[PDB]
Amino acid sequence: ATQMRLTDTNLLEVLNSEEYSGVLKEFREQRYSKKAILYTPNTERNLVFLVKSGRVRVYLAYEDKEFTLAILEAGDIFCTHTRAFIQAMEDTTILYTDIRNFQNIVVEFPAFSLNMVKVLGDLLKNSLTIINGLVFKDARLRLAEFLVQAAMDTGLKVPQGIKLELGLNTEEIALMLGTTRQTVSVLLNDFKKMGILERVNQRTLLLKDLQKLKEFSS
Amino acid sequence: ATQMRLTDTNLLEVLNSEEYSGVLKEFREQRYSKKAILYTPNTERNLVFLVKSGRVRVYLAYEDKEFTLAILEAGDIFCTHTRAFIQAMEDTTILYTDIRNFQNIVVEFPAFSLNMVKVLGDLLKNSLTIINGLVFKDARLRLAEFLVQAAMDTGLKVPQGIKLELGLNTEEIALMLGTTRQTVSVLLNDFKKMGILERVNQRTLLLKDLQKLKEFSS
Ligand code: HEM
Ligand code: HEM
Repeated sequence: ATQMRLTDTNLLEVLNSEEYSGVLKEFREQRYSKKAILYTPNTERNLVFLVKSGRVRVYLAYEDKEFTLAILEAGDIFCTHTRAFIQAMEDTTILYTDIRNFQNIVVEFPAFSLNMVKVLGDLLKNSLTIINGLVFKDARLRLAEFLVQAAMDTGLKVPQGIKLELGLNTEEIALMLGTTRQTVSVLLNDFKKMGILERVNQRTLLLKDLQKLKEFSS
Repeated sequence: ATQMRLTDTNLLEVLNSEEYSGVLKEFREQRYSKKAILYTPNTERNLVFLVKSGRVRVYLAYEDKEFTLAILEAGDIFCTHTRAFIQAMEDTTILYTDIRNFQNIVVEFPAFSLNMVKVLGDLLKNSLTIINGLVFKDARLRLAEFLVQAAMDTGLKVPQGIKLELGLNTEEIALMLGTTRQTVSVLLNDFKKMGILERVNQRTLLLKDLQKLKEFSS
């Protein structure tokens, strides 16, 4: 149950119905091994593709860092006409078609725009997090370090993850880290939206993805 | 006008058609005065709305500055469950419904998701430009001031713009501005994406919006 979805049925199931038979015809199949770069930004051949199996990372690449924009799973649509790089996170099979062909089927077969909405919403979600993370780069680093440090020092193992009884509210965390209550508030909300953590009570957080948070502390 | 569109017809027009009977009455109307804040990030009520008339700015707000993500115009869909502020740029009338009602609408009436794709694409395009702008803040400013100077020195008026001769290729410009070749190209392509210019080759640019470019030199 990927949270950006507007429908409960996977697009691959829909495409393999007989009401959608003939749309499949216009797609070709390509395989990619783990870590293979599928596409560099704005490729010469404008393609719309569908992930058939595996996981694909859509990302902005710079010299010293990369920002993940989205992770495409089975049934997710994307294209080659963005400023993003596209990499296979695991052994991957895609189905692809020329853009001129997809123009027709997106207006005719409703299930496609529904998935695009889900994928573009996810990309925008991660983009806003990235922008917040750049505006508050230093505060974010300090907060993530504070939390990972607390997790290792006093974190408690629970079935959902690591419970952090910080004994500090957001105001007090901001004081500890030399930022504002408002900034820590934005950043914690962002960590929640990333599925990194949940709020247990005023002074307690549940760290559900420590390993991921360890990437923001570097 | 936006090139993100997958249709030529306005959602407000489609909402008047027979096939869409009953949909309109699922929305209520609210008027907003010029400069009024419609919604703060993630308001108590989770709503989907359509701009009936006026123009609405979607933006990120920090204590120092704001980043505009999109201008929504008549016929555009947005929601109240994002981390952005939403402000009326002029006297505005919106049509709003609870998200739980919109769930049924978006699945059965295809025009809504097509408009969402256009809107989300425009927000994402603006978002990626913002990200690049933050990562390369210094280099961006120095490039903009170079291009404004080059316009003053070499600029020849042509229909729809100003032809610039830089006298330098991308590597040489990079050396001059104390940056990498890769950063110059990325920022030049972003200026293209913003409608500021076209790249004829490494040495020649067509400037379509000098005024907007002077905003990056400030
Ligand atoms: C019907 C087929 C499609 C058409 C005709 C189309 C057309 C376009 C056009 C003309 C642009 C540039 C608009 C501008 O100048 O602002 C664009 C950008 C973009 N499109 Fe598509 N597109 C299609 C399918 C898709 C799909 C399947 C996706 C992925 C879900 C997608 C995602 C994007 C994104 C993220 C951008 C902005 C890229 C950037 O700023 O680097 N599009 N599209
Ligand atoms: C019935 C229709 C809708 C449903 C079921 C829905 C559902 C959701 C859910 C569950 C999330 C949070 C995803 C997560 O947990 O990561 C979300 C986020 C988001 N949605 Fe929607 N939504 C709908 C309509 C819309 C509309 C109309 C728009 C605007 C065109 C939109 C744009 C966004 C954006 C930009 C986010 C990310 C917000 C942020 O990160 O600040 N959604 N949606």
